[PDB]
Amino acid sequence: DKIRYGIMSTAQIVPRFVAGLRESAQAEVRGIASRRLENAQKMAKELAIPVAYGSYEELCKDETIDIIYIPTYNQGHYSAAKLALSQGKPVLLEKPFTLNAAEAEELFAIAQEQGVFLMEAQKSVFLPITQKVKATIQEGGLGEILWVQSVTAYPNVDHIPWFYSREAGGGALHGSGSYPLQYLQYVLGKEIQEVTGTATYQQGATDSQCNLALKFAEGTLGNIFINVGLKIPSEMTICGTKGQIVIPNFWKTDCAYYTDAQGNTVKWSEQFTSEFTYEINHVNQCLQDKKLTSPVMTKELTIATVKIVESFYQEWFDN
Amino acid sequence: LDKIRYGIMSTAQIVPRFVAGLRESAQAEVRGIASRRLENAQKMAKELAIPVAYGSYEELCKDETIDIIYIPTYNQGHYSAAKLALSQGKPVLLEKPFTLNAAEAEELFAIAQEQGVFLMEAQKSVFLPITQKVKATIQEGGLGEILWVQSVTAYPNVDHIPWFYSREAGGGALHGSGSYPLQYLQYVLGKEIQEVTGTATYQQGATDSQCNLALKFAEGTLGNIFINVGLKIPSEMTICGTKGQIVIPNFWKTDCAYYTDAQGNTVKWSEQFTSEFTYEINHVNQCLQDKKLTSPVMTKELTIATVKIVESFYQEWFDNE
Repeated sequence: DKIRYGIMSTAQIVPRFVAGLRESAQAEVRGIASRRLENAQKMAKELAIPVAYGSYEELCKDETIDIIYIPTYNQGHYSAAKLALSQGKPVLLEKPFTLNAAEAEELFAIAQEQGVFLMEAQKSVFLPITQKVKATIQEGGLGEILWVQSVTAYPNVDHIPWFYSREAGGGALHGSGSYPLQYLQYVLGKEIQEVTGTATYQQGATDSQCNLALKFAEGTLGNIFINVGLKIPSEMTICGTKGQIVIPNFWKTDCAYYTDAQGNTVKWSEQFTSEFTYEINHVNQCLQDKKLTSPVMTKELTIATVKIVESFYQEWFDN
Repeated sequence: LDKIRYGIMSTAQIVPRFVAGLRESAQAEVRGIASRRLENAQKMAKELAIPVAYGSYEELCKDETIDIIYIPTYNQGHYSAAKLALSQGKPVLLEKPFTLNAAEAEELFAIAQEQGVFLMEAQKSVFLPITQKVKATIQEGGLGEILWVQSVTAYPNVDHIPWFYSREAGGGALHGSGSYPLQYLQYVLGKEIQEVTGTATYQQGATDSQCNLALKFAEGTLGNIFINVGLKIPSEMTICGTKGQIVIPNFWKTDCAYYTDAQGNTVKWSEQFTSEFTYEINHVNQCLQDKKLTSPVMTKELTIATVKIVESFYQEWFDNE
């Protein structure tokens, strides 16, 4: 029974997520906070949330809330999430998890000393189609994988008013490098062993695009390409000695294409429920099993990622 | 009426196809081939209607009838073989990998220049008519601003080449086909490569079986090159601009290309040919005729640079002395 969720903001993403909890298995949204109550209420009523707080401290002190979701702006994750973990309540922090590796680890540590769950929020790794790609790769399927690549391109970035600030959000890499690189490690069951790349960026700004070279734990190379400006499709391709899979919009896909060693390519089609519904369920389940961390979106994978992402922006905006 | 008389320094497997294209050109004609053993030369010399046969390379260089020598000898012998002919006062057309050492490639141009002789790396990709269309389309704004280009190349089996895993011999995936995509890509773009990094799959004391390159070009355009063995996927190259793109199948020997314009409709460009060698050859002839020592396309700069780039990777990987 149960599982009431508290929301730490009025982030435009809040509703879709709330819709998600509703489509979820055993979870309901209880409590929503702000710094400005009227702001919270307005959405608290727009949606069907029943409690309200003009402060995050409040949302925390409350006990009618079991776990909190922090979909706030980037440089405020750390403080926001630190105000919960220290206070006892479990956290579902968003991407970027952190814009600083150290900040990332601490977060996990104090979360542990408090014996309270802590996971980064990634819709992709829990989709029904993603689960099958991983299934197939392990069970023979494509022979061994030698190379994987990802292409992500947004036409405009004018709906992200802070796109060109390093300290705030970031660039193409901050924007969407974690998902693809986390995802691959997951479907392959291998850890990123190497990574170096290039990128486009004027000074005192962010990178409009970047192209990452990759190496995995098992003889499989990879390429990640995030871009702004192009109008090409976003698709991931897994290539094995015996097969291939192409995944369109891997973070919200319901379908994928598998090609065999013979020429035959088929379409896998697992249908659109809710896009958020899947990770929420996983999380709920993690909680039932009194677990501090997720076995998929593990601690090391989350830390490891911010580390890489930050060494890159370090590499660029500094020196 | 007169023609440039070509000399072939070896009895390479590629020789017959080269001779096929040579014969298809306007001003070329074959007149000599030489091997380190004589019948090894005459055997091929007789199947191909090639007059003259020499039993050594030295003889081929001494012959006053050969106006130029094509060297398709094994990788380790490019340097020594070219040095021989250029120092002997003959112009050379050398097969790639042009060399396995930057300084060696540099010296080769040093002697050619001191001998006032023509020298170029044999490279068919850059001369195809289809490639020209791509270059022009990009320069006239056909695709807008180029933000990303990529190239994938796969060879199911590499078991028709024994030395493939000898870093000393010919090399790995990057020695085998990395020079074409980087030179092809720089050439179509009008931009120079100014940054490159990558990862590769290799065992110790071995060459790479796979290879993934990340790179940067002047003017804000990024790229990725992927070369490998074992996969069965097609070999494609893609140029992505803000107003459209182009997909090139088997760029090194293709007669077609897939252009997609700003509006959104894609068309198939098409040209036909019997040999990938012809374009490369009569371009070479046109160079000899105009009396030049270097080619404006496959330049000294480009080649030397490409060699530096390829070897730098074998240095990181299988080395670090």
